[PDB]
Amino acid sequence: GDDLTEPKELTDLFEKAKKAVIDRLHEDEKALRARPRCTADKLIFRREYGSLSKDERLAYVNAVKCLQSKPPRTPASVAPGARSRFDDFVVVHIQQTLDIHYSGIFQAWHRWFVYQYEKALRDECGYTGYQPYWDWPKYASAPQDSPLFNGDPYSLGGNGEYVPHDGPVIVPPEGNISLPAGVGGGFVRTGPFANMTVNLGPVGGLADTAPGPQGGLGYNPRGLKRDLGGAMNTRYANYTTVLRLLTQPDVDAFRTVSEGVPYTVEIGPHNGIHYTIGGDPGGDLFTSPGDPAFWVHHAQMDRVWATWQALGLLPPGDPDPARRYTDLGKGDYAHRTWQNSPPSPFAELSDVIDMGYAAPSTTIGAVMSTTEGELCYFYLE
Ligand SMILES: *[C@@H]1O[C@H](CO)[C@@H](O[C@@H]2O[C@H](CO)[C@@H](O)[C@H](O)[C@H]2NC(C)=O)[C@H](O)[C@H]1NC(C)=O
Ligand SMILES: *[C@@H]1O[C@H](CO)[C@@H](O)[C@H](O)[C@H]1NC(C)=O
Ligand SMILES: *[C@@H]1O[C@H](CO)[C@@H](O)[C@H](O)[C@H]1NC(C)=O
Ligand SMILES: [Cu+2]
Ligand SMILES: [Cu+2]
Repeated sequence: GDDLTEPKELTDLFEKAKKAVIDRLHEDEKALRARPRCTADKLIFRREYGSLSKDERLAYVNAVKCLQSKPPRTPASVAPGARSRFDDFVVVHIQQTLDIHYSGIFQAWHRWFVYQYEKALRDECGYTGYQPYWDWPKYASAPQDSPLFNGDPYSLGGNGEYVPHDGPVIVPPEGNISLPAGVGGGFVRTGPFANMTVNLGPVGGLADTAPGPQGGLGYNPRGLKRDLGGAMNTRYANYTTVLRLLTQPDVDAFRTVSEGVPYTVEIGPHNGIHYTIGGDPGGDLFTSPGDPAFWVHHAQMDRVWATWQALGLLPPGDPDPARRYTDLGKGDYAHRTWQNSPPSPFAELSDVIDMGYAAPSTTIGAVMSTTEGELCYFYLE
């Protein structure tokens, strides 16, 4: 209804944000030349998956397949199940999952993760485009019918086949929250990732999968499963969710909407979309990058963060327009530990983003702006 229709208020926020980025890049380029790594000349825009041509979609799909057929950098002793460069990215996410969620590094870490995946597609696999994004609210009633997941030759593969199952149950550790099922739950049998082989994980057990060998870093080849449906997507990632997210006053409020409140009914669009993918390995937070769907999800997470950061450049807008480019927050998610359990120092801009064997490491500070450091991109509506 309301929540499944794109309000003009939201369309305007994306437009104001892109204009702020372009105006600021013009000025910054001139200031630097007067005495430049990113310019409005060099700026690329990541695109909405369904906006790409069939050829552009096919180029993306084939680059991903290429990365799944390139030999790994991860030593066999570190991850016996890593067979490919694609698996190298799964390995580092598995290794660091307990540190890089509900922590100060989460957004910066995942931004650089997506950038390094995109870079490997381009530099190692000859991809000529950029990482597309999953516009969550655009297909919320039926993501399995979208160009991302319709099972056509330009998709990332279809839904898992229907298998009767209950939605996931969140059990608070030392009341229970039952979430709605999608309309899949079995093996993906359509599109380019029909019968895709998943090598690593799961780290957790899933409904139909035992925890994988060597804590999910061993070799466990098995079919891709998904449980796409509108129930989780609609409930947790609609146009009202995105408008609420972009209108938050600071990073701690932003991330409370985005990442939810653990062991409550409000899981946020980040976990909402993870559960929307569901299946195997999407149901396992550790191994979630083992589904190509992960990357269009995290490109959207990055897009909403980068948009929100740019909205800070407007007149009040933040008094210090640099604030959203420097502020890692002061709340429960702003520390070097998951929800600050156990209590740990605040995340700092000087903190290392460790990409393990997958890719070069950097600092949080180096990735706070999509048009600074090595980064020169934004997003197109
Ligand atoms: C769109 O997303 C928002 C969450 O981002 C949903 O909001 C909540 O809905 C229930 C309504 O029954 C309330 O009890 C909660 O207080 C609301 N949560 C928040 C965080 O506002 C909204 O329901 C979603 N729309 C649809 C159609 O599911
Ligand atoms: C919560 O769910 C778990 C497993 O899903 C179950 O074993 C446990 O008993 C449940 N607790 C209650 C009070 O329902
Ligand atoms: C996928 O695997 C099934 C079950 O092994 C097989 O029968 C089917 O032909 C395969 N489909 C594709 C598109 O490869
Ligand atoms: Cu993650
Ligand atoms: Cu994630």
